[PDB]
Amino acid sequence: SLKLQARLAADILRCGRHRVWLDPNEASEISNANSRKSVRKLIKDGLIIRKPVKVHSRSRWRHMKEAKSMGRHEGAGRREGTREARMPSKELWMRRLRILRRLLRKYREEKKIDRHIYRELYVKAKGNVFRNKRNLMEHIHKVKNEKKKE
Amino acid sequence: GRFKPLAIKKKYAKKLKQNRPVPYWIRLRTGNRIKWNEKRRHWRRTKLHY
Amino acid sequence: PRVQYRRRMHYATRGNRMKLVRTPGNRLVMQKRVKRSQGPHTPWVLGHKRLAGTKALRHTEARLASRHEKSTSRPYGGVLSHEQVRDRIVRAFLIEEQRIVKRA
Amino acid sequence: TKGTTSMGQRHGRTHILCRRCGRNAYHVQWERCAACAYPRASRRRYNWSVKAIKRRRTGTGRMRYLKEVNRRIKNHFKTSL
RNA sequence: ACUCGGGUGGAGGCCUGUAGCGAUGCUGACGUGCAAAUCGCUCGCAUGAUUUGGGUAUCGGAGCGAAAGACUCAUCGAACCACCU
RNA sequence: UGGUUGGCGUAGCAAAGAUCUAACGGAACGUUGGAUACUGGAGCGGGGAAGGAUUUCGUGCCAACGGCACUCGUACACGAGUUGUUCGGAUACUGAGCACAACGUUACACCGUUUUUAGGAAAAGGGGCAACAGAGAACCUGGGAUUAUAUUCCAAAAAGAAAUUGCAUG
RNA sequence: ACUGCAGACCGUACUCAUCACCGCAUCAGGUCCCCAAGCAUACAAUGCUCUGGUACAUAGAGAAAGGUACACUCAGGGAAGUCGGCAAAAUAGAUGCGUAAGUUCGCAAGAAGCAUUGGCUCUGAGGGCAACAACUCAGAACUGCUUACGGCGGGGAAUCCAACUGUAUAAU
RNA sequence: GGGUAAACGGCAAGGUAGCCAAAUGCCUCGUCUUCCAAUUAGAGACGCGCAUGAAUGGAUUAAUGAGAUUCCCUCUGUCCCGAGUUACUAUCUAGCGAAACGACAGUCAAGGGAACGGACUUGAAGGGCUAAGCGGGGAAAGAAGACCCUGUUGAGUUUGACUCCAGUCUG
RNA sequence: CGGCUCUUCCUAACCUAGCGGCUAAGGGUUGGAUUGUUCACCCACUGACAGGGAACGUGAGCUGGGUUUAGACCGUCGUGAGACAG
RNA sequence: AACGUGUCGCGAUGGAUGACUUGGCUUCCUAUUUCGUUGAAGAACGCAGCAAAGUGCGAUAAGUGGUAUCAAUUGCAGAUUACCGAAUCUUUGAACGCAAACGGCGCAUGGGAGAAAUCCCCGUGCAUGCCAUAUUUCUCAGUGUCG
RNA sequence: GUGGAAAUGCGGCCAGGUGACCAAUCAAUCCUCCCACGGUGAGCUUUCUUUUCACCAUAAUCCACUUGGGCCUUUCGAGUUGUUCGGAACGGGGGCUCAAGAUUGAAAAAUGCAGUUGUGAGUUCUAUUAAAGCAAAAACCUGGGG
RNA sequence: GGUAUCGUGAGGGUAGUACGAGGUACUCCCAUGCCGUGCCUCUGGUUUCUGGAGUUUGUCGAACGGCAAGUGCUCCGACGCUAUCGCACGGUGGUUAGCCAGUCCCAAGACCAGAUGCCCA
RNA sequence: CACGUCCCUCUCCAAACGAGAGAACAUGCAUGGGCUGGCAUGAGCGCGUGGGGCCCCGAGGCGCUGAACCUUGAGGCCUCAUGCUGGGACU
Ligand SMILES: [Mg+2]
Ligand SMILES: [Mg+2]
Ligand SMILES: [Mg+2]
Ligand SMILES: [Mg+2]
Ligand SMILES: [Mg+2]
Ligand SMILES: [Mg+2]
Ligand SMILES: [Mg+2]
Ligand SMILES: [Mg+2]
Ligand SMILES: [Mg+2]
Ligand SMILES: [Mg+2]
Ligand SMILES: [Mg+2]
Ligand SMILES: [Mg+2]
Ligand SMILES: [Mg+2]
Ligand SMILES: [Mg+2]
Ligand SMILES: [Mg+2]
Ligand SMILES: [Mg+2]
Ligand SMILES: [Mg+2]
Ligand SMILES: [Mg+2]
Ligand SMILES: [Mg+2]
Ligand SMILES: [Mg+2]
Ligand SMILES: [Mg+2]
Ligand SMILES: [Mg+2]
Ligand SMILES: [Mg+2]
Ligand SMILES: [Mg+2]
Ligand SMILES: [Mg+2]
Ligand SMILES: [Mg+2]
Ligand SMILES: [Mg+2]
Ligand SMILES: [Mg+2]
Ligand SMILES: [Mg+2]
Ligand SMILES: [Mg+2]
Ligand SMILES: [Mg+2]
Ligand SMILES: [Mg+2]
Ligand SMILES: [Mg+2]
Ligand SMILES: [Mg+2]
Ligand SMILES: [Mg+2]
Ligand SMILES: [Mg+2]
Ligand SMILES: [Mg+2]
Ligand SMILES: [Mg+2]
Ligand SMILES: [Mg+2]
Ligand SMILES: [Mg+2]
Ligand SMILES: [Zn+2]
Repeated sequence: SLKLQARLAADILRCGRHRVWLDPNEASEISNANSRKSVRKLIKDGLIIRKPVKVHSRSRWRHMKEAKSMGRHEGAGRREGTREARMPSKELWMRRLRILRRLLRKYREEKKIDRHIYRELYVKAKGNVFRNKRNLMEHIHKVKNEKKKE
Repeated sequence: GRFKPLAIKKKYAKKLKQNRPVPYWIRLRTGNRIKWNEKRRHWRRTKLHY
Repeated sequence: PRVQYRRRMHYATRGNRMKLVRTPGNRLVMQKRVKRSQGPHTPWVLGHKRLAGTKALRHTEARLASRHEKSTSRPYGGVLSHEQVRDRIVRAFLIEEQRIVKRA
Repeated sequence: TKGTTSMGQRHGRTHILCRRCGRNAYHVQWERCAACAYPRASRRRYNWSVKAIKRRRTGTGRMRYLKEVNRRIKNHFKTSL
């Protein structure tokens, strides 16, 4: 009845009882292992072993994580969530606007664009008159060539 | 839990060492009446609510 | 890794904030997160602003800190913003100069 | 749910042991004893309950000194010099 | 004259709904029960007059009540204990 | 009031899915291995408060109890076990509050105010209490350290490393 | 700076729960706090899984009637049942359309109502830092359906009452 | 003597605006219309309103509602009209093991009778013991009927009952 | 109270049968709208939709709509608490 | 047959009964009979070689001392009984230095250990009210009365 | 006492501050999680699998030293995801300072473990209603004055 | 006396009913309804043959194969059970429509000296 | 003790349990086969959206393939083939 050692093995294997393995074939030598120091002798001595944690593979998932990248498993039937839960409008607006405010800020820093037009666009960027970076990227180009002519 | 005034710990300590079977040799005295301890307590039954 | 409290207290109050901490022994261990105080401020009636030369020492360690860690070496140094001192140095001077004129 | 399910709602103590009587009758919130009336100097004692007067009167305890002074009055307080 | 787009923002005794707090219906189970009021599903509220621990205050011809004579230790159209009895 | 009875070996012991196997043990359910499921992180997880107060742990035991059984038990018996300058609490905060004092009232203090018609300093407004979730609060890890405690134990290479309080010392 | 000595008190085990507390019990009830993984998913819903835990809820054999169920299915009909659509079914996610009366102009509204939705192989879009990073949306062919988890509103038209959220006879 | 009804209330004044067989209408299922094959229902009108009506608030109201109510679509085992399957029970076993109840019992028909017998009269049945059901009877059990009445019994509430007592105010 | 469910018995017979009103208790006597109902009245079928008893058959069979205690609303009554077989 | 019924004989369950009674109840009496700030009663915690309770006691702890008495106590072991003067009498409690679900904390006094003093233990005092007194006649306060 | 033009750096009483008080969000770290790489161990292995799983740890304390804010100075734009801001000083250059944080190292590899970093996500911590405005105090700090 | 077998049948139960069409105004036909007694070939329903397939999420490293989702879900699905939702069947004699007997159902506590088989230490 | 009945055991037209029907060395049971059915074309290897540098990746598709599997079990068929084979109670 080596229920004590199993208490002990689990503690000094630094795991649960579920993982510790008391050798079925040598219950008696395990049986007289009253001290943690006795059991530690049994652990090096191989009567007691910690089993590896039961596997929980991600290979099904990583293979899925490939297919999702390629757009698999994406469509209408595969969507529980509202389009806003599934990807927040505030999340897009921040990203969109942090990006615009940064590019306006990059040109103002290299002065590709006037410190004047920066307000002209910093404030239009906030009214999403610019869908993208390259929408603003070309507006800065065409808001500027209009100046180049004069 | 942990908390106990020592006065309560002294009392549970009191009732704890008081919670003992009668000595065997006491029953062998002349004119003895006692057999079992009539004041055995069990935590799961009588409560020493302190 | 799930953690539990180590100090005898066990409530998620503001004064009992804790920090999860992987240890050298590869334990993951909650540690008391210090009850940081904001530091010295100019007085509440003067807009209550954090002072510049002063550290936000907890008074538990403020006793052991150097004196100038909690002040600047200016008049009212641990008490007033520099503008607040200058407000007075002007207001002391200019107000007395009008009174000195009201004798005439 | 006034029965067994509200018995679980009750969690505190009204009374802890008294410093005098040792009864679990010390109302912790009104720091007094329901039994001895402690901290009041004069101990609680009612004639409508003599079963309780009798229960805690003198002779109920050791009468630790009173045995000594009783023996002395009986012996005229005889004394060695 | 201050309106029509579009975004932004995150308001509300706002909505759906967890937890939690309830408790409508089945007049379901149980009904000498698991239970001296419970179980199941259903359902209601769930940012608020919310829920909740500790502490503290207010009670018996009294207390407390968004008021049902409700609740005040399974006791309330007057608790419980003892006593008169 | 005690005992006994029929009903009656009956009504039932049907909520939460679950055990199987071999080996061993034993006088005959446990233990281990394997298998199989379950919980499914708002857990039949790991720590605490209240509450409980020895239930802890080991050995033994299984008479009684664990509504079946037990070889097992939170049961029984015996022996153990809880280690702190730093954790929490007090020392040492105040809070809703409370109440000693005094004073007043009451046939009566077991009432009330909570400062007292009041000389409250002993070397302007008396004393105290009231929070283990508020304020305060000097310590960390490693351990081969237990049957059972550890931020508490470890020993001179303190495994070690700190911070901190008091006094004193150059 | 240093060093030297000293650093006292009490708590400390265990529990915290379908057997350790309250409920006469190892009672399906009640009981504050903290930590809290992976996958699907909008998710602390739900399902399932590593870790940590369990395998304790008396068991066996077999499968009358009648029951209980957090079990279904039912031809044709479709509320005729009934006091009463009670109970059950039904709706259902997301996207795009579309949305009436009435209105205090907020709403009503998820009104209502159609519609598309898988798999797969592609495409497009959306950024960062200098001189590599997401993962949503969009589209396209091809192809598949037994319409095939879980979870998830039934709707409408009216009358009475109360304006609203709320409270409230613990145990009809 | 005066004032006061968003005092109690009425409709001294005689019910105004409204609204209704309304949760308020006896008559009554009112009458008409609408809904159906058919409607004591509903909705909408009507108003001889037993007994509507204005902060004892009147009317009307979008939104809200586990509120009452009617109908509709969908839907279905609600039903026609039940059938089949599941799992746990029940059933049988091993273990364990109550309770309620319990005068005594316990087949009926007639009769009589405290006026509906298990005991009596006269007939008719009935071998005994069982197991599972069952729910007709045992006026089965449950609790000295919560109904009602009685008592020179209670308590709660009310009050312009009797008797008072504080409070208030006045002197 | 009612229904539902199930059985049963009667006949001053509704249908059916035999007669010429009589005999005849045999077997049968519908499905629905309103309403708790019974009852009534309607719609439809039907050969017909007869009337009754069985503790106004039948609640340890159910259902709980009626009656329906406490909650509440209205009308009327009441100075009021409260009453109303409304 | 069986079950069931019944008689009898034994036996179990049960605990009446009878006898017993170091208990109660009631009556009567006696006296050098009436607690406590010199810490009472009550409560707590402890003390025996094995001792939980009860009793006894209080860190001098089922007792120390005095007295009488005697040879025991007695479950085992091991080498008393009765009374009463001297003491002992822990934490508390009117409880009183301040508190108190704290075996907490003071101030002053003396001691102790100790130690590189700080810490630590201990004893005693330290509540309020009131009366007396300041016996070598304490220190004071009052726009009280005067001087 | 003292440096610095300045922001500021270093070496009884009185008044002020800390105590001290907000949902969220944003950001940083924390943490957890994922991925990539690399090692190490284990497992699958009929077939297939440069594969699946696990692990790759870094304590307080101390020492040197990017983001957000305040400020100094000097010579219509600024700004946030967002309801702002600016001669009562915006922006730009340099500086100061606070708050987090990073890295350098001491601890500390004599430990752990067993026979590596980095990268992504989440978590974490540090306005609104308001006729609601969202404790106190000791301790402690700093000053003014002495 | 056992055991067994075939029967007897006192007694008790007891049921068929209605409608319509044809044919000619009885007979005679032919369907149906209800009732009743069965049965399951067919047809429908039912699936825990979880049979076979498909399929969703989780999971087993993957394919295969599974597995979990309290039978995951969808399709088909035998056996069986069952439906007026299928199908078969529902008979006479005698007395005064009744009624009785029979057929039909239980039938020896109706105690069958009915028969019969076997053994009767 | 006879005959025999019963139990145990096996089968099911029976069945809550008793009872019933049967068996009693028997194609009885067991697997297997054949069949009748069911489903619906297995595993495995060997035309195609495009894609990657002649092949590879590719859902789906094709071929072997009315295949695969299942088919008596609360109890389909076939003797077709092999396999395995009394004790107790009572009078
Ligand atoms: Mg306690
Ligand atoms: Mg109560
Ligand atoms: Mg409570
Ligand atoms: Mg809301
Ligand atoms: Mg809702
Ligand atoms: Mg009332
Ligand atoms: Mg039973
Ligand atoms: Mg699971
Ligand atoms: Mg144990
Ligand atoms: Mg014990
Ligand atoms: Mg206060
Ligand atoms: Mg305090
Ligand atoms: Mg605190
Ligand atoms: Mg501390
Ligand atoms: Mg432990
Ligand atoms: Mg512990
Ligand atoms: Mg817990
Ligand atoms: Mg208990
Ligand atoms: Mg989840
Ligand atoms: Mg959940
Ligand atoms: Mg159907
Ligand atoms: Mg209907
Ligand atoms: Mg109807
Ligand atoms: Mg009907
Ligand atoms: Mg419903
Ligand atoms: Mg509109
Ligand atoms: Mg309302
Ligand atoms: Mg209620
Ligand atoms: Mg009308
Ligand atoms: Mg009115
Ligand atoms: Mg509401
Ligand atoms: Mg009576
Ligand atoms: Mg009279
Ligand atoms: Mg009287
Ligand atoms: Mg009746
Ligand atoms: Mg009845
Ligand atoms: Mg003792
Ligand atoms: Mg004291
Ligand atoms: Mg570190
Ligand atoms: Mg067979
Ligand atoms: Zn007391």
